[PDB]
Amino acid sequence: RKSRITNYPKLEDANKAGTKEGYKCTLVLTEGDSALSLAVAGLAVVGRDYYGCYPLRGKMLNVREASADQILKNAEIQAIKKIMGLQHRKKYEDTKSLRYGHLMIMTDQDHDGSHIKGLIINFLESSFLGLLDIQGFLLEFITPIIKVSITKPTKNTIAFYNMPDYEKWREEESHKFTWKQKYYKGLGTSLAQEVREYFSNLDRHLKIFHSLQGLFSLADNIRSIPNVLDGFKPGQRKVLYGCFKKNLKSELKVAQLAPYVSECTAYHHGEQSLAQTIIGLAQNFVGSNNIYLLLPNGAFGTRATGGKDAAAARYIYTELNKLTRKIFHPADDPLYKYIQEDEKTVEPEWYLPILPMILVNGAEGIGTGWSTYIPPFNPLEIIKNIRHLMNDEELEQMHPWFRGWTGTIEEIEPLRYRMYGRIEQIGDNVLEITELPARTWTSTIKEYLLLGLSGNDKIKPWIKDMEEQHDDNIKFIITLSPEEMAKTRKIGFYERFKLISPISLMNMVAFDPHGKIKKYNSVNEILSEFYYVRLEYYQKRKDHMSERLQWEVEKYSFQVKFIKMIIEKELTVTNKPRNAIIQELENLGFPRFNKEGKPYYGSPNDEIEELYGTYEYLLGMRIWSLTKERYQKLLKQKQEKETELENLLKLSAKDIWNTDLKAFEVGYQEFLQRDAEAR
Amino acid sequence: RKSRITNYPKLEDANKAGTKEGYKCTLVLTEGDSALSLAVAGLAVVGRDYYGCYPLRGKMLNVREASADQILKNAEIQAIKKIMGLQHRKKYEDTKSLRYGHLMIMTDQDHDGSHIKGLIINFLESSFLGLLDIQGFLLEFITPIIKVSITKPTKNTIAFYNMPDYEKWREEESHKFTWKQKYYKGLGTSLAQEVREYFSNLDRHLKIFHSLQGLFSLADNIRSIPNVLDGFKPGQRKVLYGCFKKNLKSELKVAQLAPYVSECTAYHHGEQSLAQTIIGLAQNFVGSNNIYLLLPNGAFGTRATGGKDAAAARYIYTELNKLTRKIFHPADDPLYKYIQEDEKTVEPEWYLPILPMILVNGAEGIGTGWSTYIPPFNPLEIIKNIRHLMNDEELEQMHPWFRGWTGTIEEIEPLRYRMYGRIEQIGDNVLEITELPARTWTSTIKEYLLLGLSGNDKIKPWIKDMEEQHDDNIKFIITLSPEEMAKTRKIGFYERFKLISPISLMNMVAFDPHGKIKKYNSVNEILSEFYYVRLEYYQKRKDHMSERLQWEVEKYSFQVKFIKMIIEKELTVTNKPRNAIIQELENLGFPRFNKEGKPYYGSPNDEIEELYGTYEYLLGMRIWSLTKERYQKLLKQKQEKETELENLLKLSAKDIWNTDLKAFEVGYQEFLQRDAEAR
Repeated sequence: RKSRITNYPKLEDANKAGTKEGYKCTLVLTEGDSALSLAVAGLAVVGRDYYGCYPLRGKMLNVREASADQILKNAEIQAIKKIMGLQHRKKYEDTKSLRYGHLMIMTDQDHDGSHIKGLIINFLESSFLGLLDIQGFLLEFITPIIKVSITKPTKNTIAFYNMPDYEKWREEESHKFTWKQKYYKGLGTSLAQEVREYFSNLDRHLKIFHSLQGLFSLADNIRSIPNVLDGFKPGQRKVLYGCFKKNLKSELKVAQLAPYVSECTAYHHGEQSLAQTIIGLAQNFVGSNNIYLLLPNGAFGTRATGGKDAAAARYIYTELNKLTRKIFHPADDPLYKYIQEDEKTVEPEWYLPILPMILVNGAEGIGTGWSTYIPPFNPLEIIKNIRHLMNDEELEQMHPWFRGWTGTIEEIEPLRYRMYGRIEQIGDNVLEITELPARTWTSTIKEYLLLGLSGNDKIKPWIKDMEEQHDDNIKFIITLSPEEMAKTRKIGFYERFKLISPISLMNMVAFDPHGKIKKYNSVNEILSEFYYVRLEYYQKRKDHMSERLQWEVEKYSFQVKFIKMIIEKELTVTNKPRNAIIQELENLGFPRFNKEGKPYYGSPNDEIEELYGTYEYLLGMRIWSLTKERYQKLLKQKQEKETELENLLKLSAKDIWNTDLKAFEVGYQEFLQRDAEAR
Repeated sequence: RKSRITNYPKLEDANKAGTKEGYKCTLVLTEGDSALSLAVAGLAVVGRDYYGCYPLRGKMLNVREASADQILKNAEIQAIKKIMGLQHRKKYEDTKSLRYGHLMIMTDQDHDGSHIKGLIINFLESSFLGLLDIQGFLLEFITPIIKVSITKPTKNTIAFYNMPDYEKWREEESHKFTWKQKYYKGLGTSLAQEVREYFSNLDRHLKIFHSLQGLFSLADNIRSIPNVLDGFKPGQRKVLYGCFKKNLKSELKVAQLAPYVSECTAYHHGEQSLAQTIIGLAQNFVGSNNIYLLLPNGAFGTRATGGKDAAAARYIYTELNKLTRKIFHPADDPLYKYIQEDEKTVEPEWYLPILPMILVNGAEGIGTGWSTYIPPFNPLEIIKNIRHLMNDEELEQMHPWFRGWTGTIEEIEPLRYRMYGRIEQIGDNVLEITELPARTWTSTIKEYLLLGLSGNDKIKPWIKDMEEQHDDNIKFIITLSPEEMAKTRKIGFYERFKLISPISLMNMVAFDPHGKIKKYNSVNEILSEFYYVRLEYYQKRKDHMSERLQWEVEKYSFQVKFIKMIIEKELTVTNKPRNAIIQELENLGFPRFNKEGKPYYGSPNDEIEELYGTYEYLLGMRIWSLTKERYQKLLKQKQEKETELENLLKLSAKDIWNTDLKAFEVGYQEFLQRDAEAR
């Protein structure tokens, strides 16, 4: 699929330019005649498959400029655009929609005098500077600072382009070879060799940068609709589970996190997809996550664009939000059903936080046959309500709520709200917009305020002038003609400034506890479903804990019987073989105990492990444990452990749940403080 | 102490140029008028204390050259020499003897067109290119590729000069700040800001590079004369001891090794001094160490110069020579007397290798009142002789010997030899020199062959022509006039080519075993002194080993008594308090045992540790050890350990020594193979 350039006769297009691989192509722009020859020479070495070349010739005499001349510059810019496939990528995106993925400039013969480089960079900077940020989008031919030749271990040469590289090599590798350096300023009038070297080098590098790309009904809906309970979709669950797996207590790049997460969770989608998910989980601008479980340590996206301006995976870092473990309590980990794939086991079918994360953060998604949208709600409300269900009291009603947001929400019909921003009249014909309805991005407004200012076609402009003094808030100051101000009162200030947006609860759908796609009919319907299962699982947690305690109590009990039976001579071990002494133990009823501390009481015959245990807990004890103080202590422990077991059993599932909710409430106060403080 | 420049009117000398700190000064060389103004501007920011400036103006029209003109270049070079203080440092040295420690070039206004840079580098390369290798001796003004501004954590800017630096920062730090980049090509006609930035940056860097400098009778002789026994001087002993301390089984830079060695051995001399010592210990060219204990992994110096051409400490690496531990046997470490300083303990008073290292490698040194020189000898001879002393047979005589060398040695009077290289007449009037007397450096010959070729004053030239085809050997091919060839037969081929050097044993001095400065009167006098002490220490080693075995035998013995006394009911522990049960143990005679395994038999009263021990070896045993199989095993171990002890006691000190010599002989065969193989 070759998009082809027809209007530019002087272009020598790459064979793959404008195709699926166009992003992998470099368009070599040359300045003046000599630059071109050199380009061509470098070109011969690398092939015309991934390299295009277009010349912008000229020069003339002097370095001067006073009488102007831009008919040229304008058109030169046009060429680069058409040729590279610009005006074809949406700002903030990546390189895929372009004819060329790079732009190399060749400036030469005279002083750097790149009337180009300046212009190129300049225009790049005021037109689609988002490109200008991409790794090595912009390239420039430069000659090596030092060349190195190696005689022995093998036979090859190394070209360095700056001291740091040379120096790091000299300190870390030089010693492993016999070599001599060759400071650069040993050339006549032929950069041909050096341009060939540059290209050879560049191609060798890009061949590596670009090698690093890091019926349908069920599959889609699964990956597209969240599971109520934890509010995740498989992709997010894998990240969370992954973070819990390696202990995420200190940051690491999201680009290092993604491969780890994919590895341990056999993710079948782009590593780029995961990194995106990690970023989503960490976003914290007003209108994203009410509680971000992942901490955005870097440019993770900003309110102005809704997070598409997030930086690249290799420059940003995340970590577990300190609060995340107070929501997804570690004590429930052993209760989950970890899905099996090949011979691994991955993330749970679902997690069960102490509060319905699906209502805390909300969710949105479109899959085949099914669609969803649940706005976010105030955690503090969710809790007051979980407590109502707990004390069997009527549930209070919950209305969408956004962290850090300050507009106002109003319910019209149940299941439907209208969300308002804020616009005051600060002076006779000067309006100050101090809030936008949540999820309405700061730019989408500016864009529209700009179209009503410099009224670009469609229909007549209508703003005298607009100013933007955004601090960490939103403050657009609008000034209108006495005639337009009064026209806005007729249509309505909020409606005209697009300061209203609706919130529909008409489509709250998510997989219920047994994989079935359900459409809930109320916040409260969702909260209850969750409450019942969560309550059950708190029982499951209690049981799991009491059982370990039970086994401990059992082990100490038998250690006491044993020592007693020995101390007051009813059991003698002094001599007699192994088998005899272990069988005789089985007969007296003493259980074996494996390494997890699980007791076993049956016949260990046939093929006999860790499946049964041993009497190591008895015979492996020290001689010291037959003495008085030790034995007394042994009894003291048995009793303290029995007491520990009782005490636990005296707590209701709800007692525990609430012990957890409280802990969260504390941490959530801290979380909100820290979150606002950084704003 | 300011050496002052008088003949160069246009020089603006640094206030500290030509002083003790001259090495810390940068002489900014400028090209053309505009370069100078810019230099001056950069100069204003950094001060004239450490920066000098000299202009080489000119330009003219074109880029052409055909009719020549070098009266200029010649003199321009002269200026740089005088000004920098060149012709004043001996090749291979360092920067200390110069007026200026750096040379920065400022090239500007036109195309790089540095008629200078080329010339500068060129002349640097064919005159004292040793300088050209020093870290940042040569500097060049360059403009930043990207500037970065930081708003928040603090407030500062960062200038990057190459992608790698920017990129490493972007990936490792960017995320910790709010910042925006600023691609460079945003300037009018004023590099003034950029030149100020460069200087500011450069000064900031050099202020760090140069901050990193890493009666007398007793002190001197101690640090100057080796101790026979190990053949070291305190400095070398500290390095060896240091290497033994951290386990040197994989390489690390000698610049990382030195600080470690100094730290753990409280070295009171320059870290630069140590690095030198480490290098000396690792050298392996023909004529250095017969056995290098430290492995030279990098340019550690070459035969051609006698090792002064060694690279810098930060680029080379060492490690323990695999054989080193077969010479300095680990089992003797506990027998040494480790000197105490402050509250540490350092290296031994001396080490005691299995063979007199002082004869293997030899030594040389000059201190106050005393002087020394002991050539190297063949390890294989030293051993045959140690064995003679062992079987009480007459010692054979030993003559100096060099590893990898191939000349010939002849004794004239006892205590004096003449060492010959090798020179054959390969054709009628063509001589081929294939060996130089050991310790006669490949360059000192070439230098003298060059003075006899292009007979530079003194007296008439005498070689028709000379060729140098050195592979990993030495091959100077000399061609002489029929008249000169016959004149060389009169003076003697070897004498005329300087192919003879004497080796005097007239001054073999080193500290003897009790610190006294002794002058030995024979190789054999030295070998014997050593033999007697080494033999004693092998006894000491035997004792030390037998004692640990004894204690093991003692411990097992008492464990057996205990279990027996319990199993056949003569001792009961089942109940009774601690104190009672431990005192009753003391009465039965059972010793306590500390953590090193040393038994104690006395009353542990008063202030009672690790000074006495406990009965943990008894009571801490498992209940399992009272059963039959365990007890049987316990007896089996006691017996095997008793047998182990006996067997050891059946070996004479000599038996052990020889078991060690043999191990060495194997490793030394491997060492020689590996050493030649790499040549």
